[PDB]
Amino acid sequence: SEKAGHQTSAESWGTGRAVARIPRVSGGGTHRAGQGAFGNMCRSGRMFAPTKIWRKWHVKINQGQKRFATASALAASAVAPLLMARGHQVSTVPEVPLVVDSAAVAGDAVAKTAAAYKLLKAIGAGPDVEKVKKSKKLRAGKGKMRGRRHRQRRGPLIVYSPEHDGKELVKGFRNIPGVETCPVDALNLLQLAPGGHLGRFIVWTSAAIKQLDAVYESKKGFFLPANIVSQADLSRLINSTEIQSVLRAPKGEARTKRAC
Amino acid sequence: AIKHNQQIPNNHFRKHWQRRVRCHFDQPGKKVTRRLARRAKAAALAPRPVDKLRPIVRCPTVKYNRRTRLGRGFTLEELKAAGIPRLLAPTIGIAVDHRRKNLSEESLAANVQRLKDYKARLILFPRKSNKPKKADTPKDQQTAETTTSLRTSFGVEQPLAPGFTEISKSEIPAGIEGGAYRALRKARSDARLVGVREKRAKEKAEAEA
Amino acid sequence: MKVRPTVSSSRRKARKAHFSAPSSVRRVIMSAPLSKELREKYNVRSIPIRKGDEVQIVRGAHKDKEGKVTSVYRLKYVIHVERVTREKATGQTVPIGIHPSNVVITKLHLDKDRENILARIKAGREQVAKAKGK
RNA sequence: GUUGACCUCGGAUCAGGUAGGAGGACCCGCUGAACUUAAGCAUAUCAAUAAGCGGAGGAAAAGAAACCAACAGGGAUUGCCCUAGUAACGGCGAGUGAAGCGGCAACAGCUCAAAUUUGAAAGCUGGCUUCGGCCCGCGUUGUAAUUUGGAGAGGAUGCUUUGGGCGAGGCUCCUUCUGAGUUCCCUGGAACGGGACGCCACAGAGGGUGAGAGCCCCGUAUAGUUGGAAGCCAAGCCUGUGUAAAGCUCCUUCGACGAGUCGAGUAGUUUGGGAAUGCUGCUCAAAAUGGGAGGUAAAUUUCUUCUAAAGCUAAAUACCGGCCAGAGACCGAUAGCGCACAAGUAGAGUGAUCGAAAGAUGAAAAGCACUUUGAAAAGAGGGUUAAAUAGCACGUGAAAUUGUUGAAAGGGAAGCGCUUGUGACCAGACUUGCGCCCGGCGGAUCAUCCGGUGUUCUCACCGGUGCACUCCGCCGGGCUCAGGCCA
RNA sequence: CCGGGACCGAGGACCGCGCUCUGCAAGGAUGCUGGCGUAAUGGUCACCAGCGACCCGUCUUGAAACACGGACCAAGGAGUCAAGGUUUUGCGCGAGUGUUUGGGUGUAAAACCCGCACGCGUAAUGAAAGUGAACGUAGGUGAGAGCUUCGGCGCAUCAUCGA
RNA sequence: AGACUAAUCGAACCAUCUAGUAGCUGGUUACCGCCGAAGUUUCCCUCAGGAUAGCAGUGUCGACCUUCAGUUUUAUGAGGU
RNA sequence: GCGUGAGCCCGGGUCGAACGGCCUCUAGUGCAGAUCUUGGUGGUAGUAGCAAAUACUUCAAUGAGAACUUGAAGGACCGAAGUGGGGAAAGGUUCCAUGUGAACAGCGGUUGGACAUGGGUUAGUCGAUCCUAAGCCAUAGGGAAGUUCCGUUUCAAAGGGGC
RNA sequence: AAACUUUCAACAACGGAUCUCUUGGUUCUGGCAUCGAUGAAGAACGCAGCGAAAUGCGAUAAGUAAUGUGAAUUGCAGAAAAUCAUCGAAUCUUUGAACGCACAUUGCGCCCGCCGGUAUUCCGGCGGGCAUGCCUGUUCGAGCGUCAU
Ligand SMILES: [Mg+2]
Ligand SMILES: [Mg+2]
Ligand SMILES: [Mg+2]
Ligand SMILES: [Mg+2]
Ligand SMILES: [Mg+2]
Ligand SMILES: [Mg+2]
Ligand SMILES: [Mg+2]
Ligand SMILES: [Mg+2]
Ligand SMILES: [Mg+2]
Ligand SMILES: [Mg+2]
Ligand SMILES: [Mg+2]
Ligand SMILES: [Mg+2]
Ligand SMILES: [Mg+2]
Ligand SMILES: [Mg+2]
Ligand SMILES: [Mg+2]
Ligand SMILES: [Mg+2]
Ligand SMILES: [Mg+2]
Ligand SMILES: [Mg+2]
Ligand SMILES: [Mg+2]
Ligand SMILES: [Mg+2]
Ligand SMILES: [Mg+2]
Ligand SMILES: [Mg+2]
Ligand SMILES: [Mg+2]
Ligand SMILES: [Mg+2]
Ligand SMILES: [Mg+2]
Ligand SMILES: [Mg+2]
Ligand SMILES: [Mg+2]
Ligand SMILES: [Mg+2]
Ligand SMILES: [Mg+2]
Ligand SMILES: [Mg+2]
Ligand SMILES: [Mg+2]
Ligand SMILES: [Mg+2]
Ligand SMILES: [Mg+2]
Ligand SMILES: [Mg+2]
Ligand SMILES: [Mg+2]
Ligand SMILES: [Mg+2]
Ligand SMILES: [Mg+2]
Ligand SMILES: [Mg+2]
Ligand SMILES: [Mg+2]
Ligand SMILES: [Mg+2]
Ligand SMILES: [Mg+2]
Ligand SMILES: [Mg+2]
Ligand SMILES: [Mg+2]
Ligand SMILES: [Mg+2]
Ligand SMILES: [Mg+2]
Ligand SMILES: [Mg+2]
Ligand SMILES: [Mg+2]
Ligand SMILES: [Mg+2]
Ligand SMILES: [Mg+2]
Ligand SMILES: [Mg+2]
Ligand SMILES: [Mg+2]
Ligand SMILES: [Mg+2]
Ligand SMILES: [Mg+2]
Ligand SMILES: [Mg+2]
Ligand SMILES: [Mg+2]
Ligand SMILES: [Mg+2]
Ligand SMILES: [Mg+2]
Ligand SMILES: [Mg+2]
Ligand SMILES: [Mg+2]
Ligand SMILES: [Mg+2]
Ligand SMILES: [Mg+2]
Ligand SMILES: [Mg+2]
Ligand SMILES: [Mg+2]
Ligand SMILES: [Mg+2]
Ligand SMILES: [Mg+2]
Ligand SMILES: [Mg+2]
Ligand SMILES: [Mg+2]
Ligand SMILES: [Mg+2]
Ligand SMILES: [Mg+2]
Ligand SMILES: [Mg+2]
Ligand SMILES: [Mg+2]
Ligand SMILES: [Mg+2]
Ligand SMILES: [Mg+2]
Ligand SMILES: [Mg+2]
Ligand SMILES: [Mg+2]
Ligand SMILES: [Mg+2]
Ligand SMILES: [Mg+2]
Ligand SMILES: [Mg+2]
Ligand SMILES: [Mg+2]
Ligand SMILES: [Mg+2]
Ligand SMILES: [Mg+2]
Ligand SMILES: [Mg+2]
Ligand SMILES: [Mg+2]
Ligand SMILES: [Mg+2]
Ligand SMILES: [Mg+2]
Ligand SMILES: [Mg+2]
Ligand SMILES: [Mg+2]
Ligand SMILES: [Mg+2]
Ligand SMILES: [Mg+2]
Ligand SMILES: [Mg+2]
Ligand SMILES: [Mg+2]
Ligand SMILES: [Mg+2]
Ligand SMILES: [Mg+2]
Ligand SMILES: [Mg+2]
Ligand SMILES: [Mg+2]
Ligand SMILES: [Mg+2]
Ligand SMILES: [Mg+2]
Ligand SMILES: [Mg+2]
Ligand SMILES: [Mg+2]
Ligand SMILES: [Mg+2]
Ligand SMILES: [Mg+2]
Ligand SMILES: [Mg+2]
Ligand SMILES: [Mg+2]
Ligand SMILES: [Mg+2]
Ligand SMILES: [Mg+2]
Ligand SMILES: [Mg+2]
Ligand SMILES: [Mg+2]
Ligand SMILES: [Mg+2]
Ligand SMILES: [Mg+2]
Ligand SMILES: [Mg+2]
Ligand SMILES: [Mg+2]
Ligand SMILES: [Mg+2]
Ligand SMILES: [Mg+2]
Ligand SMILES: [Mg+2]
Ligand SMILES: [Mg+2]
Ligand SMILES: [Mg+2]
Repeated sequence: SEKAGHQTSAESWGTGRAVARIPRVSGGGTHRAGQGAFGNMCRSGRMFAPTKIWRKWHVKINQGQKRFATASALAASAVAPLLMARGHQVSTVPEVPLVVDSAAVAGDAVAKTAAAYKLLKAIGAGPDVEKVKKSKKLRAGKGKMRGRRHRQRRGPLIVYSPEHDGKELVKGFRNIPGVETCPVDALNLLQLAPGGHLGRFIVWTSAAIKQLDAVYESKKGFFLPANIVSQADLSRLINSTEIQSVLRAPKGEARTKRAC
Repeated sequence: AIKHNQQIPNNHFRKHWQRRVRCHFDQPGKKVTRRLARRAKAAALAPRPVDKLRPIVRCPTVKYNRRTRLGRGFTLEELKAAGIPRLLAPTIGIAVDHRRKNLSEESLAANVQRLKDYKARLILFPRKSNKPKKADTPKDQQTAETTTSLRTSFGVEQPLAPGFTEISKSEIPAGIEGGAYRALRKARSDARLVGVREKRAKEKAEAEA
Repeated sequence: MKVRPTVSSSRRKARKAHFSAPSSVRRVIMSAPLSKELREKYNVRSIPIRKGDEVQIVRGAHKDKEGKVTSVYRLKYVIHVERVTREKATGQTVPIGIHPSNVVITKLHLDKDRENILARIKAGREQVAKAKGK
């Protein structure tokens, strides 16, 4: 509150009364009289530098950088080691860029949670869904008083084409814990890299996979970035003939014997 | 107290600025409210477009002289030339501006053609369905794909003139005789010296008597 | 997950409403399930408990005890069951407060009002089932 | 001559009405500081702010140009972005500081004075009235119709225009109704915990229930539905009718347009407004293509742009003051509002005013019957509870400080560092593990071969074979190797 | 050249210098033996003993000060936030760059998408009217990393003479 | 008598402006590692304070160029203690 | 037990419902001081002290308990400008009866202006009420932006008697 | 050697820190526009079977009517719903802008009507009225201000 700690008429007593020069509540007949009133070190006083609403709560991010981050997260989602390192259960997933026929989700095919659950189990997201189900815990903080009562892991993210698949699949997948859906044309970085960690497990539909290229071609002012390296296999580069044939002979070994 | 090589500070915070800080945490909520109001007014104007027809207008100053935009309303002369009565124009979605004038045939003709296209595309339902008049759409061409946004369907087609154009050689115009730079210098000098030359000429003319 | 703007998921508000609800709202709050036989008979799952109902306790230290509801202390959100009692130091017998959600109704006190209730619930449930089965 | 008019001015507890106060977060005005900054201080700044006064609403205010401009011209008001920390102001110091254009949100236009209805005050308040009208009064010192500069008035001219009633159907509103375990086992006082087996999910938001409950209960999702009131919109229908009124196309002519007002001087204040931006006081005091403005004072000559001195008007904008509602990377009883509680309370002051402290037994009072000692408070037994060292001085229960018990030291402080000693009390390490021979027991693969799969394509696995001078394991004996502490 | 004593044993296959060369005292300790295998070693605490040891914080040239504050304990308690500026990090795009005033859209304060204008930059200079940037392969000289066909080509940058 | 004006008088009390300003006093909260000062110059109504240069840290970059030096030697000037 | 250290981990006891590690994000994030704030608690310390107003004593009753309860007796003081009997202001139930654990009566307490439960204030003649005083507030008017100021009979058409 | 002081430990005190909790704050966002002479806000005094306060209410007083729900309230007692929700009908003490004049007084008046005491006049009981500024209208008036007979 703007007026917290200031709703008093306290004045300092000055020196010469053997008390500190802090402002003191005037009057009598109550415990409050004669007590320090205004400083940050005083009980019932004003906090130091009271928090203001005009703090910079939001962060402006370049749209180009947002689109790079989204593209990088999408690329990381296609790497199986990254999914496991992010904690997804993908040992039974048939293929890392997991694509399910849009005929299995289109219209009212998975409009019911039972049907959606059966489809996820069939395609191999069942272990991840069960991991989310079993991970539910009570929060350790004071967020229990503030509405964040339970914590749980993230599950598969279902990406679909709303133009071709409809939106009944959203209702079908809504109630399964840890499973969230996103239209292919509105991909969210907060979901593609939860907590800033890359490798979200994604279940695509065939229509969404078909539409992804057009989605990225329709972005005005953005082109997919060119990497600063061409070959990421450092072992291949270093142990290729082109490099190894011009090196000088090694001047030592991994271990050096002690001479003196 | 400056201490190094600093730009001289001039932050106007010597009043009690905190008393008048305007944050904007209500930006998304206000956008939602605006969208709701737009939807409600569009529903109220059920078959009509949500806006009025506006004329093409040239921005005033020597800056922005090159660009056109939408104006407030059509002039009385433009309405008369298009054949739309003054009292009938605002009741069929046409904005009327009584204080704008048509100083140029180009603007007059452009706005008249705009009004004529709008009138050609207008579908006028009868006041009473059971007795349509001769000025209303006769119930057969009353079904068509309509537009609800005149600002988009009747926008400024090209605010600026085309910046690129190709002409064949030997059609290249001959330059100003003394050159463009000299011509500008001469025009400037004449504008500067118009008054002095005038007074000198009249003085020399009257010197005889 | 809640969607409707009129619904609030505030723990503080929910607790305040529950613990300051008026008597008529506390009546609905203190509902109890019907037995399997009554549920099959009436096509009704739960009903607000009433004095004179016959219940069986299915939770707590007094499980399997049956008896008639002798009082519905809304102010304390409890019911009193016949012969489900305790002894003070003086040996005087006092009833033990049982939450209605910890009991099942084995026999209902039925009068037209208590029944218009059951008919409304049955008709609503049957209609909802039919509409979902369309 | 008196009465009778009308002109002013009065009476009445005459008939009917209206205003005050509250609220004042936001809004419209008036009035109006100083602290402060200038490293002093007076102009300046704080600030056209605080305090004081008057007046409204859900918004207020502003508002349809006596505008901006100088362009190829824009076109009521308001607000956001930008213009722009710019033009400018300023002991030209400190510091201050707009506007036009441009993009957007929202868009809405209008009515009076100034004219003769003059072939008919055609207008209005009040009372009575069957509803047709009547009467009084207001009003000609002007109430209606027409007209508002975008014009209009007057004429031509031929076209064109209009009033009422339903109304399916839809959107609202109130109301009835909503899926699934309390199945088995263990812990527990109590499962809402763990394990097993199931179910619902457009509902796995939230809360309660004796501990972390989608399926025990309230609720939660979804469009539906039961009954009802009738609030809105509305496709389309039904039906009057041109005396009257209304628009357009042309036109000689006419074409009313706001005065102690504009403007000027001076004074004060204010502004970025600078030979004077607005406002106000005083003095002077207009005109009719006149007048204002065109950011340098003046005369002269042009040009541009509007048309003051009368008035109304949604929206986009401010505001959490009031009434509701939803939320949070907020605080968590010295925090968060002064107030989580009979808090603006108790209490203080003559008064204006000042103004606290203070949440938690337990799932359930089951809040300790009874015996005994005591004058009593209480104690000791006993009882309740999962628990009483949870007993209304009640969850947990720190430190300061204190009592008892045990150990120790102490010839005018104590504490502390390095280093032994004594006494007390302790953590580790070890109590084996590797191999190799000689016996016993058990088993079936141990090599090889055949077939089938996999895979890193030559390396394995699985079956069939093997079948005891193999292989594996467990005991018993001997030997080897290493392995603790101090020397 | 012979003795007597003390402290220490870092490293962990070979590799090397070498010598008195079947080996060695030569690029860092091994061999043999004994007692015990537990409070024995060792740690902790209390006390005695030898030596040492002024009360902290602060201002100050100088504090143990006869300088000030501090009886004790628990909890609270002091470089924050916003705007503007600057330099240096890390990013994206790059002669451009900046979506989020606004609009569209949404699983609804999120995320996603859109563009006109505008800001900054792309040109300076003068008070202003105004004018406004190639003689050269965008110059010559000396350096200059790196390349080089080994003759010079010469980045950044510095000094210098010019346009 | 600068006396008295509610224990308050060389200008009462209450609330607010107000968290008034202070070149002045006091305080300013975990650890380790590396580097490491100044009380001097010029200007200031400057003398208990600032700016300015110096001393210090950090971050770099350049070919870290074959140069640099609180030093000696040699050769050659100046000085008035 | 680990770490140079801030600290981290474990054993035992108490206790009763939530909590932690890792990588990022975030801040109202680390106390011995500020004559710091609030609260609590010490030594001093069973210490200073409880000494103005002449003063108490005997027997009995009551009671667990009697110097400060009561009865009787004695001895004393106030000595009619009283320590007497009634009032004004002010207080508000302190008045009366009954009962009484704790707290208060700076010792005690059976007693009390304390605590608890019940009662108690009767007016034509006593006061208020009526009158006017100093004075205050209206009105008519006049000022003031206004809250309001003056005005009290003043530049006012301001009433009461009968048939 | 005790006592005393100090140190260390266990238990017991004192005190209320720590942990956990939260029908409370704080901040943001969304919807809405509704006080009063038809007497508001605020104040006082009263009202329950057993209440001091808080909450609610006004002599119809912990509330009445009406509608909805459908069996309680609860500390005890009592009885045949409810300390329920909703809320369109009422009641609404003394006050307060506060209005007969006053008020530091439960003070002092006047008018109309009714009912009693022999009563138009006095007394008593009851009910309804009596403020100011201003507007419109009504009626009664004033003025050689003025017009005709
Ligand atoms: Mg506080
Ligand atoms: Mg200030
Ligand atoms: Mg009247
Ligand atoms: Mg009146
Ligand atoms: Mg008012
Ligand atoms: Mg100053
Ligand atoms: Mg100063
Ligand atoms: Mg001064
Ligand atoms: Mg000012
Ligand atoms: Mg004010
Ligand atoms: Mg509005
Ligand atoms: Mg208005
Ligand atoms: Mg006009
Ligand atoms: Mg114009
Ligand atoms: Mg405009
Ligand atoms: Mg000026
Ligand atoms: Mg200013
Ligand atoms: Mg614009
Ligand atoms: Mg009438
Ligand atoms: Mg349900
Ligand atoms: Mg059990
Ligand atoms: Mg629970
Ligand atoms: Mg279980
Ligand atoms: Mg639950
Ligand atoms: Mg005019
Ligand atoms: Mg004037
Ligand atoms: Mg002027
Ligand atoms: Mg003037
Ligand atoms: Mg002046
Ligand atoms: Mg002024
Ligand atoms: Mg002026
Ligand atoms: Mg000019
Ligand atoms: Mg006007
Ligand atoms: Mg006007
Ligand atoms: Mg207006
Ligand atoms: Mg508090
Ligand atoms: Mg406390
Ligand atoms: Mg407080
Ligand atoms: Mg008081
Ligand atoms: Mg407690
Ligand atoms: Mg026990
Ligand atoms: Mg305990
Ligand atoms: Mg306990
Ligand atoms: Mg406790
Ligand atoms: Mg202690
Ligand atoms: Mg010593
Ligand atoms: Mg030792
Ligand atoms: Mg085999
Ligand atoms: Mg030892
Ligand atoms: Mg020692
Ligand atoms: Mg010494
Ligand atoms: Mg000194
Ligand atoms: Mg010192
Ligand atoms: Mg000394
Ligand atoms: Mg000193
Ligand atoms: Mg000092
Ligand atoms: Mg001291
Ligand atoms: Mg705390
Ligand atoms: Mg602390
Ligand atoms: Mg910054
Ligand atoms: Mg640009
Ligand atoms: Mg220029
Ligand atoms: Mg080179
Ligand atoms: Mg004197
Ligand atoms: Mg006083
Ligand atoms: Mg005095
Ligand atoms: Mg004074
Ligand atoms: Mg004061
Ligand atoms: Mg050093
Ligand atoms: Mg000077
Ligand atoms: Mg000093
Ligand atoms: Mg000499
Ligand atoms: Mg000399
Ligand atoms: Mg518990
Ligand atoms: Mg802090
Ligand atoms: Mg402390
Ligand atoms: Mg310190
Ligand atoms: Mg203290
Ligand atoms: Mg003390
Ligand atoms: Mg003594
Ligand atoms: Mg004494
Ligand atoms: Mg004595
Ligand atoms: Mg005495
Ligand atoms: Mg006795
Ligand atoms: Mg005595
Ligand atoms: Mg005497
Ligand atoms: Mg005597
Ligand atoms: Mg006398
Ligand atoms: Mg007496
Ligand atoms: Mg007396
Ligand atoms: Mg008196
Ligand atoms: Mg008495
Ligand atoms: Mg007694
Ligand atoms: Mg005593
Ligand atoms: Mg006593
Ligand atoms: Mg007593
Ligand atoms: Mg007694
Ligand atoms: Mg008493
Ligand atoms: Mg008398
Ligand atoms: Mg009287
Ligand atoms: Mg009188
Ligand atoms: Mg007066
Ligand atoms: Mg007056
Ligand atoms: Mg020690
Ligand atoms: Mg305690
Ligand atoms: Mg806590
Ligand atoms: Mg009333
Ligand atoms: Mg009255
Ligand atoms: Mg009245
Ligand atoms: Mg009196
Ligand atoms: Mg009388
Ligand atoms: Mg009579
Ligand atoms: Mg009478
Ligand atoms: Mg009366
Ligand atoms: Mg009358
Ligand atoms: Mg007369």
